Amino acid sequence: EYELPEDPRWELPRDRLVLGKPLGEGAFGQVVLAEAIGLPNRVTKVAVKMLKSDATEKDLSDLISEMEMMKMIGKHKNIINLLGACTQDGPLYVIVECASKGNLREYLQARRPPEEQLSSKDLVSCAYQVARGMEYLASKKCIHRDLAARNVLVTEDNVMKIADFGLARDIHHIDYYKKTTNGRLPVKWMAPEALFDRIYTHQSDVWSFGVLLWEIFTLGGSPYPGVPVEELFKLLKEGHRMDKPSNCTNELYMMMRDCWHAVPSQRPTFKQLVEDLDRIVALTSNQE
Ligand SMILES: */C=C\C(=O)Nc1ccccc1Nc1cc(N(CCCN2CCN(C)CC2)C(=O)Nc2c(Cl)c(OC)cc(OC)c2Cl)ncn1
Repeated sequence: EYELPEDPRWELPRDRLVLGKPLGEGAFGQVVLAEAIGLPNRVTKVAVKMLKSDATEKDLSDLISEMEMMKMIGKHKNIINLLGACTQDGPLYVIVECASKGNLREYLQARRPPEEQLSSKDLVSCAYQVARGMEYLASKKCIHRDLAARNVLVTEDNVMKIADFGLARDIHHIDYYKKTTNGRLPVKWMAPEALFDRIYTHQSDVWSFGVLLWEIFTLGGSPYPGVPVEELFKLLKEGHRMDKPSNCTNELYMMMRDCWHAVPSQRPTFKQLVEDLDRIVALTSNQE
């Protein structure tokens, strides 16, 4: 861990990083808030990923892989960008953009009606920005595999930023019954070919994006509440599709249903979703 080669254009001297509050423990790393001086005399709030106290040699390898993948993908306004690393004279820190308004599920839930209310235009605009993020990632051949409002973060200026996109495919033993911190099952966002045949593509991320649209328009609603894994598989095998949320146009509902085509080749692309959402935003009212 203290024997890592430097990548000089990314390297930040450790003493320029003021560590702050821990956000607790992830799968192979952990995240702490911090402030970074420079990136000259200016502080930027950042989030930092580092190793757990009890950390395997594979954890270290995974943390490095995620960093290097972030470098290869490059920057975009609608993703959480790599800003820096500390690789020398101490523990590995991977330093990213900090999004101050939490994840999109929380952002949306906090702005449900009885401060800050979201207009219909604001909701379509979150969708647009996520789609744009995902279009960028798709153009870099990055398949997300867990696209969901939980993995979108919102900046101080209400920008949407896709998170957690730099993970290499797990040599798949994915545990279907594992829940999120908030008690929900990630299997509920997965395309059926992903769930049943373990095939993940841009097309399967477009299915996940449809569930994300439904989350946006339910203001952080929970898909399939109270449905366990076995019953979810049966709903999918039957061709069940979630109901149209209230306060969602027929057009946005058709976009969801199109994202949820049984035939992956027949779903829209993110390129097509970006275009449609661009047109829809312009036509959607900000008056309520
Ligand atoms: C900028 C102000 C601020 O304090 N923001 C803030 C406070 C509290 C909670 C979240 C945030 N915003 C934020 C967080 C992150 N994280 C942490 C997201 C929440 N954790 C998920 C993991 N769980 C184990 C703890 C809770 C984040 O992980 N960022 C992140 C890192 Cl560190 C990363 O390292 C390589 C790679 C990615 O994505 C590729 C991300 Cl998203 N990030 C930004 N703002």
